[PDB]
Amino acid sequence: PRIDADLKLDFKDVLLRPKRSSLKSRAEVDLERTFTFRNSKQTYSGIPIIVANMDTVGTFEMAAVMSQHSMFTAIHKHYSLDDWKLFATNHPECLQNVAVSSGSGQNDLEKMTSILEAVPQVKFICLDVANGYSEHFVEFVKLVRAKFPEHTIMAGNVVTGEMVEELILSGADIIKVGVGPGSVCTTRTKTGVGYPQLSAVIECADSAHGLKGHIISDGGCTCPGDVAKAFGAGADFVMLGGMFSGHTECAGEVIRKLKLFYGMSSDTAMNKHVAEYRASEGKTVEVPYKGDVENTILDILGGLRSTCTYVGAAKLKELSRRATFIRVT
Amino acid sequence: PRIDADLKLDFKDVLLRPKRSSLKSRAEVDLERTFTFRNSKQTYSGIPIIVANMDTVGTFEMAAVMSQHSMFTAIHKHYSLDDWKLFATNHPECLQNVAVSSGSGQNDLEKMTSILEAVPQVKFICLDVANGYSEHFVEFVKLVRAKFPEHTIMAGNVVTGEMVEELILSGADIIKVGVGPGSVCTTRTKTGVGYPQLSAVIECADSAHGLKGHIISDGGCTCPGDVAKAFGAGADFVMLGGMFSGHTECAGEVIRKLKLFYGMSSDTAMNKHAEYRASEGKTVEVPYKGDVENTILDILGGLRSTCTYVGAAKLKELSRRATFIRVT
Amino acid sequence: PRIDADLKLDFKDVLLRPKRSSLKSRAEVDLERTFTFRNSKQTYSGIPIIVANMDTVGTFEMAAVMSQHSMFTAIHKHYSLDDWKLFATNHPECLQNVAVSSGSGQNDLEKMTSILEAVPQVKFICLDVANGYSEHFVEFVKLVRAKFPEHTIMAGNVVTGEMVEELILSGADIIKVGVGPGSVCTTRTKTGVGYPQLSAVIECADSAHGLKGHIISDGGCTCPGDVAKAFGAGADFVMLGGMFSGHTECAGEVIRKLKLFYGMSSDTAMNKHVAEYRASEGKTVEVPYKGDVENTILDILGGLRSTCTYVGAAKLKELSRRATFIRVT
Amino acid sequence: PRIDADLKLDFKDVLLRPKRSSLKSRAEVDLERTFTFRNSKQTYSGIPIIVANMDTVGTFEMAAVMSQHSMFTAIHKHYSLDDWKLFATNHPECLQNVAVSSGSGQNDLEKMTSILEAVPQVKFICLDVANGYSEHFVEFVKLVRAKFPEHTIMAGNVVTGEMVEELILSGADIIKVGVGPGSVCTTRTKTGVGYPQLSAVIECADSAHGLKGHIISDGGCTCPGDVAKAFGAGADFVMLGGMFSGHTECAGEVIERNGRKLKLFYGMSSDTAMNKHGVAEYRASEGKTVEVPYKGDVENTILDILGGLRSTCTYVGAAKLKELSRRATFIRVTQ
Ligand SMILES: Nc1nc2c(ncn2[C@@H]2O[C@H](COP(=O)(O)O)[C@@H](O)[C@H]2O)c(=O)[nH]1
Ligand SMILES: Nc1nc2c(ncn2[C@@H]2O[C@H](COP(=O)(O)O)[C@@H](O)[C@H]2O)c(=O)[nH]1
Ligand SMILES: Nc1nc2c(ncn2[C@@H]2O[C@H](COP(=O)(O)O)[C@@H](O)[C@H]2O)c(=O)[nH]1
Ligand SMILES: Nc1nc2c(ncn2[C@@H]2O[C@H](COP(=O)(O)O)[C@@H](O)[C@H]2O)c(=O)[nH]1
Ligand SMILES: [K+]
Ligand SMILES: [K+]
Ligand SMILES: [K+]
Ligand SMILES: [K+]
Repeated sequence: PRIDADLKLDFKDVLLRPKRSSLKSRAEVDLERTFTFRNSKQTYSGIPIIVANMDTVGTFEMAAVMSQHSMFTAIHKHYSLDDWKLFATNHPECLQNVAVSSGSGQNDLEKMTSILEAVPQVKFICLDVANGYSEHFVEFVKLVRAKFPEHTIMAGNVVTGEMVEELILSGADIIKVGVGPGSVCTTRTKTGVGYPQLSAVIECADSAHGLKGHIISDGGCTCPGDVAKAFGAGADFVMLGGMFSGHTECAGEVIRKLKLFYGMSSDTAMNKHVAEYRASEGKTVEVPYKGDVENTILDILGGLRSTCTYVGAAKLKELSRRATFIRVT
Repeated sequence: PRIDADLKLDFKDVLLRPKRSSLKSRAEVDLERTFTFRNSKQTYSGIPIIVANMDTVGTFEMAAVMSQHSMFTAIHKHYSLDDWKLFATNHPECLQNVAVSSGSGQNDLEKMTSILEAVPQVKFICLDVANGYSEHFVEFVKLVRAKFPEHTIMAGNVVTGEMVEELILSGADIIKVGVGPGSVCTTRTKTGVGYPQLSAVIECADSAHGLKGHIISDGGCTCPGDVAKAFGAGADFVMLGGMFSGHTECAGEVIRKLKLFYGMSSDTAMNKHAEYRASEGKTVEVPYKGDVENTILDILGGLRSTCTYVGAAKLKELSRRATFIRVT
Repeated sequence: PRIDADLKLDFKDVLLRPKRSSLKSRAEVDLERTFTFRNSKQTYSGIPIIVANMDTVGTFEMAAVMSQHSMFTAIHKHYSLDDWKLFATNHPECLQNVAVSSGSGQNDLEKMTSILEAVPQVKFICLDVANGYSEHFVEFVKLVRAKFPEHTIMAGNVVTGEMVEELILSGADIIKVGVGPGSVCTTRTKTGVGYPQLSAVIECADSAHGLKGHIISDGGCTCPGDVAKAFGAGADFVMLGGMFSGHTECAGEVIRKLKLFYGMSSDTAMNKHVAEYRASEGKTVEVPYKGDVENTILDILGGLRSTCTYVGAAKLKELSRRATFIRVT
Repeated sequence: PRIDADLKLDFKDVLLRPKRSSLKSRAEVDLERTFTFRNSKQTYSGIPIIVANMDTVGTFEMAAVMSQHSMFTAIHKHYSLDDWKLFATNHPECLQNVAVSSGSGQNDLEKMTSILEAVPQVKFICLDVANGYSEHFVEFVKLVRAKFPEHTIMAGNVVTGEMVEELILSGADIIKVGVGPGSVCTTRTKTGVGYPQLSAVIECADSAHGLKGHIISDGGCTCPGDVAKAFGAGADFVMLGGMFSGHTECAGEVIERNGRKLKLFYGMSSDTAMNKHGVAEYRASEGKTVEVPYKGDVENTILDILGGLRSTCTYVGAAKLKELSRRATFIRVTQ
């Protein structure tokens, strides 16, 4: 029973230091990123901010707006094959900016397979388990890789670099990083297992990039600054659920105006459809109705352009290279 | 007046790191543990989570439910001989999963003696004092050991390894660890004496296991994760009061729906029935949680998940595979 | 502008470790202490817990109860000479357990002088200034010492050992230690000057005892545990205001039932009568009505007996010797 | 992506240690400070506490009070030329105690130029950008210096000493230090960029004084203790917005909700400011809009600030505010 001597930090524990540059204004900043993935060998270009594949936020209506801003949507796994066919028919321009989501079960794999065959324009797969450290997940990734050699594979979640390497070597292109921090995640309270989001991203990013692989910082961001910190720590993408919750484009009706936001393995999800899809049985919360998601997007992108300006990054690419954190109280 | 340079952590200061394993699902995990005790030489098998011997939670009704899940109940010391006789008559299947509780007083010892002679199926004794570091307690343990050489003895409470050794060498099989962190304990506020629960368990577990003895992490767990951290830190058992408070099976009626939960040495206990525990405990109104079944399932479920995530197929393996990280 | 590398702790930051002993029960513990003062050469015996010389708590009615428990009362400086005469007439058994209080003003010195000459049984003087680090205070101590060679002199406040030494060498017997922690003190908010109470007492106690002098831990205790930690850190006496506030014996009527409790240099005290008596213009608070102080005394003494039991101290004298602190979160 | 090993502290993390001295009473302390600026070569005398150039606090009505106490007011940049002319007409005694404010835009520079030409008695300029680390701001400072060689230039905001040096070498006399801590600043939340205010001042004061330059601690003070701490850490001036917010002298009428008197206080680059006025990238973040409790007349707040800083100086042994930093020793605390 060892205690790690190293203190692990989250986003609230740090700030980014401003640095000298020739960038006056935030509009000068290019947030678009180009990635060539390790295993799929595919090339991606866009603003690497991903809507999480949760029931309320990972929707086709959200994708349609996100895609307008060159942003990415991981679509929740509970849409039917027909729903995807309709989306492809009506929103072909978005298909480059979505991922189809699957658990490690036989049925999920079948359903996903059918969607991918029916919609060849979808080139991203998002794989999620309760235990991303399992040998059974490693072998599921190997299988999906072999079944879809040209699809880009997102796989999670982990918080440590050895499992990043193993999953990348096993066929995943992009590793989803985060266990505990998620707004409705409850691992810490229900299992005492987890990891601070910053330190997770810091360590895992190193490990991924040593293999020419990529990571998603998955969860923990409560504001655009955290999104900026995630990127500064080395995250190739940033995945957000809570910050996108509560908008008009979110699934659900308005309930003080509120929208319901619930974990992917929540009791609500369990009743609606998910047992060990995520590491914990997530919370169900009522979030304040934020209105149209446009305005939230603009605030996130704008704040990230400002961060880049202030650290001297003309491109989001350069952020990590120019990110220096200070520890605060 | 020295200050210890080492910072002592509680559960909220740490997390458990996940580790690579071949365990997909939490249902795979075996929470049952088999212990052979050092002094009693008895063997126990069950899920080593214990309901604290407090008035509201350490009840026969609670024990009847706990025993169905192979879990243990330390029965509060205020039940009569007749009440035990009735419980033995009606719930013989439970007797292997309960402990009879006693203070260090002559009257307590006599009453416990009568209960154990009347109910030979009860093979666990729980002893509790205000000052678990006193020589008087050491001698009382020696006496109880001598009086009941084949009963397994739980004795507390302490927070440091030297006293763990002393109590084990004096005849206790299992040492109850924790002074301060208890939900209704008030030692820190009233005496300024105490110890963080994680650091207590870390140090005390080593000390006990060096003698082939055992410990109970007693108090401080506010959620199943803490229960998991306790086990990861080396606790052989984990004892819970606050987390079992507020249920239908708890002593008391419903009072917002609430149940009353009070310290073993509280003013409420003193009026209802002095230095049983290290502090005069709090009396709190806790939210009515409903049936305890659901709570048990949450605790066990979360602990199975923990074990899955660190690669422990059995609860035995937890501490071996527990690596903690310090957090803010 | 240097930052001290050593983190300074308060009471909340530590716990006392229990230790092996032959003490079963708390009733076995003797809280009485016997002190022989350095400069006055007087001897004191009692339970070295002092009611602070504040308007509401440092009263004759309070002293009459405290004396029954062999405890001390520092009487506020706003009682008249006649009030003292009457208290000597009616409560002669208390006079050994009270101190007369004075500021460093000429009028305060005269009034105190008249009280001490009229009541020769009062053998303790309590001196207080806004700036206990002042050469002006050093010289006032010298003067009081010379005027009253056989009276025991409490002087404050400080938080550091070099001033402890200077004040003792100047003729004070007992140094009041604490600047900031007081329940209605506001130095931190109003001046940013202060010192954590535990670290104050640790460093100051050493410094005092090196000269065969004594200290009072003045302020910061919110509960009997803190009182125990004060003593554990080396405090010869412990002085309490907030903990004694709110009782039937306290000056004021009942106002939820409440009693008013206000700083010695508060706006309330300024209007009632102080300017630079204490380091900050103190708060005025409404405290919950606690009832009769007997009960509070019993809780304080009882908890301190328990502490001594748990560390193996049969006498309060032995506490610091047997006090080991652990740092907590 | 490096993490700085050094923990950076804010005001809450420290206390000032009292020290032995001959000063009994706080009235003995002289808070007035004399500065001779590096680039402007001007000499200033006063109590080096500045009202921030925000909409509600940096007013002419506030300046007229502040000046009475030899205190300084940075006037917000949205006053007209005529408004300044009227202020000069009516309050000539204050003009030495105010600064005219400008962003780095062409229109701001021209308006400020007109004000300075019309009011020659105003000898302080306050320059503020979103990114004080920009080469475009360095250049703007060089141009203002050249345009007004005898005016004293305030320029910000930064948090690090290399930018202090650059800005001073480029012609600013006084560097405004602080990014993050401001009451209605939101950089940390919106951008994740920022710096603790104490560590800012410590580092940046050293850097400025090495050049015989000066700094303002801009933002973060929530009480007079913080103000004292700022000065203790090396700040030549201390600039305050939230602490002056909510008074009778402040722009705006009293608000009345739920048995509560309040005044509105908003960021210089807030949505409120954007709607009311050319503030887009004036400051590093789009600032908050808050309702602050009505505090009454500012006189009383001033007296609390000055009184508490006199006390601080007494307790550390500083007979002059000048001596504070020399006699400031901080201790690290927990709460
Ligand atoms: N452990 C756990 N994580 C969840 C659950 N639901 C969503 N999450 C995680 O939290 C991430 C979103 O983080 P957020 O932005 O909500 O803080 C998701 O991408 C997902 O990885 C759940 O029920 N349990
Ligand atoms: N010191 C003290 N501890 C108590 C009292 N009542 C209960 N406890 C402790 O707190 C434990 C339960 O802690 P919890 O599970 O509520 O954190 C009990 O098993 C017991 O050891 C009391 O009155 N005083
Ligand atoms: N600075 C300052 N300290 C006060 C004032 N009133 C009481 N105190 C301090 O607080 C002490 C009592 O602290 P407490 O026990 O309430 O924490 C008093 O003995 C005195 O030293 C005041 O008005 N100003
Ligand atoms: N970054 C940013 N800072 C602001 C804004 N409005 C005011 N400030 C800053 O906050 C300072 C006042 O801080 P305070 O003393 O109120 O904590 C100003 O001098 C200025 O630096 C804003 O909209 N954005
Ligand atoms: K969470
Ligand atoms: K407790
Ligand atoms: K205080
Ligand atoms: K701020």
